[PDB]
Amino acid sequence: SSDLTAFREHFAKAKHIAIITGAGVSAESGVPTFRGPGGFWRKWQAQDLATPEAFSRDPSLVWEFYHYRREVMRSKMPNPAHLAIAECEARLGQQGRSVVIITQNIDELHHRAGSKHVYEIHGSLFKTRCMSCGEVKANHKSPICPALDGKGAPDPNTKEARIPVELLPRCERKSCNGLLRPHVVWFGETLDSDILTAVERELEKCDLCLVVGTSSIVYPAAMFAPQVASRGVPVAEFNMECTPATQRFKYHFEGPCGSTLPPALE
Amino acid sequence: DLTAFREHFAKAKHIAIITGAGVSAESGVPTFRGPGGFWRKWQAQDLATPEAFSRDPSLVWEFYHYRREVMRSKMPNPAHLAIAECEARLGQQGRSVVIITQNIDELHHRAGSKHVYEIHGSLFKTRCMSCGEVKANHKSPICPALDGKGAPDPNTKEARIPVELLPRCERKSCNGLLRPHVVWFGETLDSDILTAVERELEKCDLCLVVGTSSIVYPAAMFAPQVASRGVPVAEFNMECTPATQRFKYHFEGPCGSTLPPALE
Amino acid sequence: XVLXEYGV
Ligand SMILES: [Zn+2]
Ligand SMILES: [Zn+2]
Repeated sequence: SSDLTAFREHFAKAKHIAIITGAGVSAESGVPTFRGPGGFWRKWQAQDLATPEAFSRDPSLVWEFYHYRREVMRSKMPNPAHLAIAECEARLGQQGRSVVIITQNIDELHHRAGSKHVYEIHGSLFKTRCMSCGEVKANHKSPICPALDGKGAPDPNTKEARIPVELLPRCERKSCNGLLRPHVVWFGETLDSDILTAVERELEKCDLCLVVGTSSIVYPAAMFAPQVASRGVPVAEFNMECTPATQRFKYHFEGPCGSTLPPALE
Repeated sequence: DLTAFREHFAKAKHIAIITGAGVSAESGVPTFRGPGGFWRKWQAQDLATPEAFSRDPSLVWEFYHYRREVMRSKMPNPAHLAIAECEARLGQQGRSVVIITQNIDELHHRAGSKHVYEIHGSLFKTRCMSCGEVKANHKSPICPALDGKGAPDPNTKEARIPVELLPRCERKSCNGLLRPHVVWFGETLDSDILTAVERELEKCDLCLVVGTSSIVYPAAMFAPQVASRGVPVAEFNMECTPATQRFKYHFEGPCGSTLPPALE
Repeated sequence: XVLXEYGV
């Protein structure tokens, strides 16, 4: 279903909405993500750096990469989708209607548009995990620590900061003083069972699901949208992936989220 | 030069940003000036007047009902936010940031700017013609009678609503007629607001004009006051910037692109 | 009071 006003009448009726966001939405805000063909960082793509070994084996470098990613958000704003959502969540909640975001992104852009009931399933750039004791605090410090101050430059040529580990960000609860890592899911790391249970609950409650800047048919959207669609809850995709005629779910809404979504949710 | 601007911004401690309708336009908001700027059979100039209201409130309210509804799909652009965020970020460090705006669409408010001056009032505020009360109103529709009226097509029949059924003063001790709390053609601005602005500008040590230029109303009432103290003023707009006679900080091109780099 | 657009 191409048809708009059809979707709008579920949206009218529906009372627990669950919106899944892919990195399409992040991309629409200018956010780089270092998989795409031309998107390297110095000599490497994300695949090289976003791993537990890479961290064990060269934290100076990994932290540079991540320091840079944190800083780039400083110029990158939430696009109209990020907001329509936040606003719709707020507007609906007023009328006792539930709206939750489930997101593959890690850039806190929903948080910044002001969405509240949000699930960052890959964790977040602006959250830190102590390697020693396991503590999780938010961190928006820029720089996260002195040693990285204006490091992490993206040019092939750039010398490595090569910071000694003791000077990388540490657990300020000095009862520990362990090393911190970005509280994100890396390649070859499984998702937090706590979070999935909560999501599983949330989805089970929902009576309308939106997939945004991604498609139902690929990991990890495919863990969710199917489960709910399979019970006859309608699913609506809003993306720029063509996703050929047969692979579109109930309602497809092709083209940029920022354009497509605010009309839909108003 | 960019990095020149950046070092005032670093040093500066009371910033005052004036926004034109350029920023509103960058969010897809219509603004009814010249080249293709009509609503049904009329331009703004015809409808945005006290007489037009006296003489045909059904119609005026249609126009305004429509404008209220369009905001439902129109989001704040990156400027609206960089500002809001910069205001907030700076305030944290005890640094002052105020918006002074010719726009009436509450888009700064929605990006989350706080210390804001809506000098033309707002679409989502109402003034009772009888008792004079000013309350906010985001109801959609503002009243039943207008429900899905105000369509923008030349051809569209007029809703032709009887005045008693237009929006009224809910304080039924009065039940007067409401009008949009907006400044219309041939109406003076609130002296109270200007005093506060005049204060605010006099305190500022960096001024930004955004999606408009210093040389036209309303910016031109203010930019002098601050420029005359040697405070630097920076335009961010679409107006082209001739050979030879480039200003000290013009930043040509869309605010959404230009500004967030500038403010980070 | 200041007219809107200085009268125009
Ligand atoms: Zn620790
Ligand atoms: Zn009244």
